Amino acid sequence: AAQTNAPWGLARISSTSPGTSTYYYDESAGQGSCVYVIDTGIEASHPEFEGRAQMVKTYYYSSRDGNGHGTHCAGTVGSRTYGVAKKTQLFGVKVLDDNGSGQYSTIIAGMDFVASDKNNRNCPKGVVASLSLGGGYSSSVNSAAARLQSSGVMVAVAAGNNNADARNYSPASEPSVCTVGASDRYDRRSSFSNYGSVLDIFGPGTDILSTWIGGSTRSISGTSMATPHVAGLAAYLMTLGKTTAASACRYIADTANKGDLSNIPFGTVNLLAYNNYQA
Ligand SMILES: [Ca+2]
Ligand SMILES: [Ca+2]
Repeated sequence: AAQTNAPWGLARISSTSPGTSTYYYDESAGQGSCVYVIDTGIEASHPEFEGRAQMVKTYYYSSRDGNGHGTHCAGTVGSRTYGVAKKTQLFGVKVLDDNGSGQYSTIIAGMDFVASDKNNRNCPKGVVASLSLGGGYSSSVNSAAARLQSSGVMVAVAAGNNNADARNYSPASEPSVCTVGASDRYDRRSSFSNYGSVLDIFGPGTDILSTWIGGSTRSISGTSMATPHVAGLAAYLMTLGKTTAASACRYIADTANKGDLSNIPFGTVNLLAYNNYQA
């Protein structure tokens, strides 16, 4: 399958080189995988989800995404037009309020929820969790992300938007999950992207077009936007049987575009998520 005039990020993850416009992907497109988007929620009604998205848990008064962040992330994972894994099943877990903020306890609860809830779902190709969120280092938040990973969920988490070492941010600093830095369309590290040794992989993070609340779309920047590319790429590659939840992060790093990024500090991986698709 080839999506012409795709969002630059989708084109980037299916190309060895920047500046392409077509997203090339196996037509399986993450069919049979599940991705939990642990965020502000998902406007499941958005036509771009094609009925493949549903809210499964909220920790606030409504399951409704009143922010747009979660819908944007979910769109990058598996919307028809803006998603890496265009046939994956999306599950919204609303751990962030409609201002996009969430208590650590709530975020931990959402990770514990996914670890259990996946046992109730039909995800024959495996389960991914996209955590486009974070704050200061928390051993309990890292431990929660480690548990979700250990339960057999491919956990992708944002490195963070601090232009600092991800070691001081959670769950970014949890070694066992897939910590995702952001790149721009010119193969630069995104100016805001966290770095450091704990980063596993970069994904497109700057000026990422995706779904938004009210059935709309918008372009926003963040390691929050890079994370769902990797989460979507994990769902995609697990559907193809190329990797498992336990090994997807390592597989994505092993199969990444190596050395394509600029402004990569010494000790940070120079690896950009890449689907290695050959028609
Ligand atoms: Ca290259
Ligand atoms: Ca890691």
